[PDB]
Amino acid sequence: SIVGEALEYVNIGLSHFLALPLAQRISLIIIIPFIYNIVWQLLYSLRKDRPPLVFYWIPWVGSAVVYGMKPYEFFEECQKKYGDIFSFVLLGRVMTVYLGPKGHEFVFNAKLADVSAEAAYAHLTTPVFGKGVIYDCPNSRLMEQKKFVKGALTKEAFKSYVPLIAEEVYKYFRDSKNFRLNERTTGTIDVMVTQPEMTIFTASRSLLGKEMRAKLDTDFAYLYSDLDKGFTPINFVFPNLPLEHYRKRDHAQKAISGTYMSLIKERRKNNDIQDRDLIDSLMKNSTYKDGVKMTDQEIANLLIGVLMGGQHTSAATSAWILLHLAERPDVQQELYEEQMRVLDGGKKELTYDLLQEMPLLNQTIKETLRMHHPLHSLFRKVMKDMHVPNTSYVIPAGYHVLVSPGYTHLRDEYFPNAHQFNIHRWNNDSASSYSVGEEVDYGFGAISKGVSSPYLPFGGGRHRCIGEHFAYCQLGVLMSIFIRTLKWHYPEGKTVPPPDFTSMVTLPTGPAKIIWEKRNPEQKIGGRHH
Ligand code: HEM
Ligand SMILES: CC(C)(C)[C@](O)(CCc1ccc(Cl)cc1)Cn1cncn1
Repeated sequence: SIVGEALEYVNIGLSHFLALPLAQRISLIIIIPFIYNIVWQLLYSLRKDRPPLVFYWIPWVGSAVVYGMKPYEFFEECQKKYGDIFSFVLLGRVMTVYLGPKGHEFVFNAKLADVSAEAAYAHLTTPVFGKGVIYDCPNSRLMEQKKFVKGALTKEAFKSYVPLIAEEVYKYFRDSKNFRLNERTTGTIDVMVTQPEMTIFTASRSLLGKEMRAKLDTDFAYLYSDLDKGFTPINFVFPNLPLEHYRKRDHAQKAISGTYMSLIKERRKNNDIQDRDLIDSLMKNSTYKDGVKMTDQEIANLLIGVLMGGQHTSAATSAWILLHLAERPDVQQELYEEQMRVLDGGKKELTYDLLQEMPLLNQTIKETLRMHHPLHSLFRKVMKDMHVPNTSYVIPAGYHVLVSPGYTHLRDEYFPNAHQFNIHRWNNDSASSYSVGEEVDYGFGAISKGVSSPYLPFGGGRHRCIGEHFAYCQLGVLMSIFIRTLKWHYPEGKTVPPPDFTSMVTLPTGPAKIIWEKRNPEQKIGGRHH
């Protein structure tokens, strides 16, 4: 009755393990975790309190490749096999996806104690934006940061932003190599070159002021290119690697925030604090409710985050608008007629109020944002075990939840013919969004309490967008002028490109080219240029 004889051979076996040839040990350090991975999934599948987990061969990596390249196609397949709730492994993390409006509710309206946005996001935003703001702070501070920024995002602010944005668009048609409307009546542009440039010029001039705008006319502009380099999700896998690239990022953040603090410290020194910018605004209004004031460094880091977030979502969207309208001359024609009616043949100057009377223009943005949500996935880290109601499921702390209103945007059940671009699906519903009923305030204004709308381009709950009206104002001025000034179409055989999902935002796969021509070949844009 000796099991001792077996316990010796355990020890013996361990000793022989340490004496295998390296060719068999390396092999083992590969085969052991691979074998163990597969048996763990097999066993995991039996738990009834866990959503189905998507099968994967490579440990740690998980479904990263397929998710990273075609997330919506990944979601549709998983949805057919497993339904609306499923998990998948992603570079070391377990992601629990909840699709559809009930997913929007589950994730966007999760209790503050259940999930953390900053725990999912901080490890990219912080190196790009700087410390102490956005996701490098507790949620309550973020809530008030959004409140501060919203104080420069009023109707009265938009009324003064409109002519500023319009002047920038005209200067851009006049001076940019991509246009030069005074010298060329037709031409070809890559919209992934023009829109990011037009977006930074207009957003700077209005949110940052003329000083910062003027900086863009110099080599300073390169720093923004550098800073944006660090805003690619190789940095979620690798937040800090001691290579180059990471260093222009860090350098840019320091140099750009330095430029903002310089301006800030000079205004306060010269008593020059008015009501022009987001900068004036945060200088007058950045004291938290417990009495602590934001530092000049935190104010500048917040400016970087706000400008950069708004940079990428808006430029991607005007790119898609131009790309969809280029094969839809009927929509351009219709948008033009609206321009002629609202602006009295173009003899009325565009104002923020006149923008609100251009429903087809706004529906075109609304529709573009339906087909091309610039953020295909929003994440939280689960902080406390979460029960999914009317199910047996429990999402344990340490998991991540993934919500994807952009996927619902593309479902026929909610938007008939969802892959067809049609601005008329929004007739007499041209509002950028609308609180479908009751409201709640998390610290930056009252917003819809329910988040079950299948159309959720600006998310919802405490992390909801506050840039929506600014985006519509900027995209609206932009497109109003494009429409009244140019017609445009594709080179022969070209069509709307597929999205490049691997980036920060769901940009079109470049180069995405369109051919423009002046509606009025003789029209000249005034003002001086080199
Ligand atoms: C077409 C344009 C835009 C779209 C579709 C969009 C979308 C979104 C979404 C979906 C969220 C929620 C993120 C989450 O739940 O994890 C969000 C948050 C936010 N956005 Fe936007 N956005 C746009 C433009 C802008 C602009 C122009 C700005 C700044 C001027 C901006 C600033 C912000 C800020 C400060 C938050 C809050 C983040 C948080 O509370 O965690 N967005 N946006
Ligand atoms: C830059 C911020 C504001 C923090 C951000 O929320 C970053 C959040 C975020 C960025 C990238 C991916 Cl893949 C997922 C989430 C983006 N944004 C939202 N509206 C406009 N930009």
